[PDB]
Amino acid sequence: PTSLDVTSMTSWEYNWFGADVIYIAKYYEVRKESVDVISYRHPITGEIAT
Amino acid sequence: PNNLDSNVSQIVLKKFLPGFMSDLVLAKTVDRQLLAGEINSSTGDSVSFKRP
Amino acid sequence: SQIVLKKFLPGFMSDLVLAKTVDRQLLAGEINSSTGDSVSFKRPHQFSSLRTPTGDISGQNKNNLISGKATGRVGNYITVAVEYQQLEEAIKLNQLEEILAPVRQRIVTDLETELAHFMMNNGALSLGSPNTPITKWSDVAQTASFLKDLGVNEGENYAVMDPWSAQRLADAQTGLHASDQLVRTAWENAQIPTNFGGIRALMSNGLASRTQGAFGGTLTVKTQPTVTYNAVKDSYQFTVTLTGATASVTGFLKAGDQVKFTNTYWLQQQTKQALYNGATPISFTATVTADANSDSGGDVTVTLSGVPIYDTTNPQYNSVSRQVEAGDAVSVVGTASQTMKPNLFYNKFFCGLGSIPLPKLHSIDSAVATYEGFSIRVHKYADGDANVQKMRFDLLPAYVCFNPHMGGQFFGNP
Repeated sequence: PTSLDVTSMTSWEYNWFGADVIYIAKYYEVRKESVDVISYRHPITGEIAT
Repeated sequence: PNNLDSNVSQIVLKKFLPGFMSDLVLAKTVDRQLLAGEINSSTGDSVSFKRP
Repeated sequence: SQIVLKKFLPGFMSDLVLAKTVDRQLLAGEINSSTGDSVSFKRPHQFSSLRTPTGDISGQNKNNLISGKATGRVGNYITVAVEYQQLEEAIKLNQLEEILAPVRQRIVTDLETELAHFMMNNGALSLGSPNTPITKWSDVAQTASFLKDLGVNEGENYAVMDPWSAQRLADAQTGLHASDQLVRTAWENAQIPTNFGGIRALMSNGLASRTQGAFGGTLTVKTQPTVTYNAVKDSYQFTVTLTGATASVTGFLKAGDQVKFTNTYWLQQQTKQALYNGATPISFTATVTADANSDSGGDVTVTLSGVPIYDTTNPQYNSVSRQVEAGDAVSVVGTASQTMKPNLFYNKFFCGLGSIPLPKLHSIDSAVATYEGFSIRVHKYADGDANVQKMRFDLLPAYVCFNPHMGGQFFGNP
């Protein structure tokens, strides 16, 4: 079933704007993660390539 | 014999043991849109809605 | 009669030497929200040896390990409060700042009187006859000599004397024969130098005064007290009962009197040997802590600071030649009920002094006033609608006594 996020902010115009409306949210995070860098060093057309 | 209990101290850690909890279901299930932002302590103590 | 100057007239104030000279290092920021209302410091350990001529004696009677403590705590509030019509006050007083100047003085003056009483009430060592004032150089040199003889080195010793008494030392200094700098300084400013006879001397007008308290009769000890290190390892205080006193006298012994045990002498705390004062050995003394009454039959029970430990199972902690036992002869210094201002001498690590920061009261306007390192919290409120505004000033002190055997009172001797 559908479970809407809280909407304490309220609207003067309210007929349910139809039967109903559901609010969903996008959540953005930033984290510092350890990753392995691989260096391919083929001499052809430039050597260093990480 | 040795009496060296004055060389130490009674230490109470700054840690809190977990407690008990309850469940919130009814407050989520009951309808809150109609009554939200409608009652004022200054305006009065009762509100009314119309029946079909 | 209407033109009134806005500049206040000068007033009176004493000086501060005790708060500056006492140790303000160990007891600082240690009575926090987690330690409680008191905290204890450790005590040094002492050992005693054995004298035997054999070596394969790996199993014998060894020493013992006993740990002591010295506990310091917080005192009562120093509060001054005024009630007044704020409108009538503000008629001619901008920002209510005329009140501020003679208030920080009362809070600062009172803490110093409290420190003096504690130092006088908890100090143990005594020197000279209380009646005689200080007139010569030996009266000051004796304190330094006694402190050196006890065996204290780490730190620095101090002495405080009344202003009239210093006039006398400067007068004596004007009589020197070869030190022209000293003679000129004493003739001009009547100022004695910093180090006087091996101890740093101080002159102060603000100093506490005490009354002797009526007594009479050849006092003596009734019951043998317990002065073992296990008993007195936490406070250096002990209780004793005395007989042969007056029938029924209220206030028999005031706080601060010195009771001297005749047959028990001090010991050099390291080598454990007696002390010789040139012509006679030095006897042991203790200081009355709380007021003691006298009941019918002449029996007085009292508590004294400073213990003559003569433990027989842990000899390494002895501080007296012999054990106080029943029938011993005791006396008290001074006369019946005279009043005097004692002169003090002490080591750095004798008594402490600390302050407890005070948080701001909710929804009540306040401020913090600093005065030579002492922070006073001022609060203002207007409870009641009768135009009665109230202002209060608060400061919270804390005291600790490290070792009673490194300080006390001294007077002049003829």
